[PDB]
Amino acid sequence: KVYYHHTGHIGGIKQATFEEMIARRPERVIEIAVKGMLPKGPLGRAMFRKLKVYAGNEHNHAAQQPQVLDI
Amino acid sequence: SRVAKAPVVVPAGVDVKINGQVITIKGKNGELTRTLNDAVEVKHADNTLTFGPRDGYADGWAQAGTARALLNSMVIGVTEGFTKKLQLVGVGYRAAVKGNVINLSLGFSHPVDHQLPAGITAECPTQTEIVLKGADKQVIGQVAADLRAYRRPEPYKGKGVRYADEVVRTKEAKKK
Amino acid sequence: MLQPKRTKFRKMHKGRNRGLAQGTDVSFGSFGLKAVGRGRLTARQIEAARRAMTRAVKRQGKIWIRVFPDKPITEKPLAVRMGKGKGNVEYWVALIQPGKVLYEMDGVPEELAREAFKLAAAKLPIKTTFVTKTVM
Amino acid sequence: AKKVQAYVKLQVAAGMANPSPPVGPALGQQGVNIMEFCKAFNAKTDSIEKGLPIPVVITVYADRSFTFVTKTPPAAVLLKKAAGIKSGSGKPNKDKVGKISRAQLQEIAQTKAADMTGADIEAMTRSIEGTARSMGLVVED
Amino acid sequence: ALNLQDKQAIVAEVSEVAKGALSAVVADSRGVTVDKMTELRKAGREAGVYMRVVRNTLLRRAVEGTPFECLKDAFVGPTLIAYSMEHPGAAARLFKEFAKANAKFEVKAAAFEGELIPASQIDRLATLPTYEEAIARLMATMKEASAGKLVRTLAAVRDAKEAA
Amino acid sequence: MKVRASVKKLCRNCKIVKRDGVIRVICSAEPKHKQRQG
Amino acid sequence: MFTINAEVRKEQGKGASRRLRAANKFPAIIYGGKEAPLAIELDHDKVMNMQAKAEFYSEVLTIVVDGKEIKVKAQDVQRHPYKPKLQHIDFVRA
RNA sequence: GUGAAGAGGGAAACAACCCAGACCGCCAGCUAAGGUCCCAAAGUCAUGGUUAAGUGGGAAACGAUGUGGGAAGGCCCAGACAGCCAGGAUGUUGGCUUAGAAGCAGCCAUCAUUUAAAGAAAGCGUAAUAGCUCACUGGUCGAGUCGGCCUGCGCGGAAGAU
RNA sequence: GAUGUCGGCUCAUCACAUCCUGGGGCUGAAGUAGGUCCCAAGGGUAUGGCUGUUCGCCAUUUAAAGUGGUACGCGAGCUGG
Repeated sequence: KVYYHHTGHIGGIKQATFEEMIARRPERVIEIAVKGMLPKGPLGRAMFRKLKVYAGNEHNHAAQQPQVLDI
Repeated sequence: SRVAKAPVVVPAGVDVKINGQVITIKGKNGELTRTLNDAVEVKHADNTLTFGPRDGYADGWAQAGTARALLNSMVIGVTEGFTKKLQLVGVGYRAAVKGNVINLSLGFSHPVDHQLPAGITAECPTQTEIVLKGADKQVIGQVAADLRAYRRPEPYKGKGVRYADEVVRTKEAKKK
Repeated sequence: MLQPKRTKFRKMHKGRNRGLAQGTDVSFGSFGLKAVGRGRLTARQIEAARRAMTRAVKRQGKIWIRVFPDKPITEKPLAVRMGKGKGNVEYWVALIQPGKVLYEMDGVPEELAREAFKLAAAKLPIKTTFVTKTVM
Repeated sequence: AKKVQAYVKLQVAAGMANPSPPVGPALGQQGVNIMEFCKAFNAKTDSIEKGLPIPVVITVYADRSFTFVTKTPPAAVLLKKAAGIKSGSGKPNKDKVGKISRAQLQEIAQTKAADMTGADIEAMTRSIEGTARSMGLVVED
Repeated sequence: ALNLQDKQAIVAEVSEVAKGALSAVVADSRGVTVDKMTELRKAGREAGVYMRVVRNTLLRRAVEGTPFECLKDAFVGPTLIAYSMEHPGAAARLFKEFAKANAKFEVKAAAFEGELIPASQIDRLATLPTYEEAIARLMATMKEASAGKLVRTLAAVRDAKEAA
Repeated sequence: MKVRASVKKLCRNCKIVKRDGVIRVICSAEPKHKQRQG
Repeated sequence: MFTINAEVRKEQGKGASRRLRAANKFPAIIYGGKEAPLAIELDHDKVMNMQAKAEFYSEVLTIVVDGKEIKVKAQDVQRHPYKPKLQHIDFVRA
């Protein structure tokens, strides 16, 4: 699981480690995990934009009073 | 299979402290002697280690001998201390220890700069003799392996650092 | 290698098998190799299989061979279309079918006969299994 | 591996241990000095005639220090001598190049007596029967 | 179960002669080294002493099937046993021929007509006098071990503890 | 040494060991027998 | 040597015999003597690992069905097209 | 048979496949094949078996010291399973061969000796002895193990223009 | 009721089953040298002649003169040689 892309240049598939996606921008590992589970284009873009992860143990929604959930 | 059935029966005055799956072996005259059993589950009883299956793995008897081996290794680690006399065959290479630094040559223009972990010490009788001292059976071979990385006992004329099991079998020169 | 001496006619239909064999048990030997399932053999394997067994067994006992390529099979040349009479003659075929024993032995010691029969199976285009006769 | 071997074989004429080729290469590979071995080898051969093959069995220690037993000649040498054969057939039993009586084997057995391990003068003889058989010699009762 | 009788048969066999033996000698080695041994095996059959090198599985099982005197405490660890049922002086002499080429401390014990014979006493048995002195030494051995020996041991433990 | 497929035993001290999903022949008599695939 | 048990065939025809082989059972028959051929069902893997020794055919058999015993030897065997599993075996009274 | 001359459901869109034969309208229910964590409607199912490959959910020849269950059966505390150490011997260094010929360069021998014990050697190596493990014996060692067969699961073999 | 080519200029791009450095294993490899060689798309990979030439022959450079595909790349780019 190396998050495959081919933006437009140089022979090869191009890639990105499993290690970047948690070590740098740590939100992205969850974002592109729930993404493929949502319908077509537009309604999944409105579903998707309701999630935020931030960097981690530094969330900013103190004032909304979040209800804790254990999974 | 005889050593996958082995009950260990740990010696007296070794304190064997179990968090279930991590076992940390403590006692007199040594430091850092441990196992995390991960393919197999180990119950200690009073001193009689018992080997069986762990959740989420499939191999059976395969890792159960391994977990037995590793706990006993550690128990040997803290009691007596495992063997220590290391040596090298071959001219102009050496394995001379000097403090924290093992001074050797490979014909290289930079220092090879092989150094001892902060968890061991050593000293030297001669420039081709190393005696390493400590109580973890893993670590003494663990610095020895970086010393052997580029200095392995070769299968023809045999030169390298010589410790434990060694691969040299003798080989012949091109035929006359 | 085993083949028919002469034949009634020069050209015959390719055929197929209905899904059973009748020499499924060993009856010439006291052990043998069974085909598992089905397919075609190009007579090249009969030769290679006897050769494979004789280099391993040599002058200890006899071999009995049970496949013979009684049927002609044509290939249609690349320059000639279909619907134009049958092609030039290409290979002679023995048809193996489910349970057909291929090779049988007795004279050779059984464990040496087992090694010899593993070897013939590498020359064959499909997986096979060794069969023993017993008392009955 | 420690590099200790018990009971290393060597077979060389009593007068031929001054050169290295009758010794062959194998002592040399295990660190036995051919000159030192030649002073050790002449010390038990002085009463044997030169060119007559001397049995020598060597034990070697880890540091290639060595100890040596030199023996009176083989039963095989004497069994060839006593039947009047120069050399054997190279086939035991099936090829015959002579025959030898039991009373001759018994005289061999006694010449071999300190080397022999046997509990019986009968036992000692029983050992050299199969040596006679190897050289194409019939042991007749 | 065994498939063969050989491993069970030799246990009964060794207890049978070794309970009988007028002298036997009990020793330790785990690799005796053959040169010395082959020649003492020779010399034992010259004296009419019989010699076995024999397993602890076998020895423990020997104790189990047949009752033993004075030999069952020296069975612990790797053990050779040389033993004679006739000419008892030879069993102990064979060890004094072996001692010339070996450790004379390698003896644990001996037994004599069912009496336990200690590592020190057996050296005296191995002397082998001619016959008037021999029969008189064999009796000296037995008389000593029955009742003198008891008093000997009870002194040998006391000295070690004794402090000044 | 060649990579190959299908493993057979070149000497009595080829241990033959499955690291991940690939069988390596690892030997401790001679290093010559070190076949990468079985 | 070998001591077995057997049941008498409740239904015969293709459908019953397939329902044996679906469940790792197979059929058999015992002929000879002055008396009728006796049709029985057997278990496949009870007898497959007995018949690994030759005495199942060479030496006489204990076979119990309804407390009746007649003494028997095994005869020739029928095997599946692509499995060595026993499709049907014949037996003779001995 | 189906499409041709038929909707819908399932398959990712898939003329002919699996289910079914659409009068029309039904913001009513069940059921088929197929599904049941989310795309997507329902089982992260209850009870028991097994496995490391994203196998599952991509296929063969072929192959081994990959791993479990089962019954029948040998071994089985009278010591297994079979590794490590130590001994590895007497004739003997068999015979021939050869510099010399030593189990192992080749071919013939396939035996004998005190023995509780050691194949005139199972495997390596050596231009070839040499050096080495090995059973057996006797230390360690104190309980399960494997061949035949039925049975779950693995493996590398399985690299191409976006 | 239209997928239209060779040869020659221009311009490329993707698969690595790599011409090569780079880390490492074997060798009947001592080291050199040769044989065996896994990892690996990252990057470089020559020019004049003759002929309408793919391919041929010849002269020559450089450590070197690659493998596969593209309506057998490319006239809604170039030219009928």
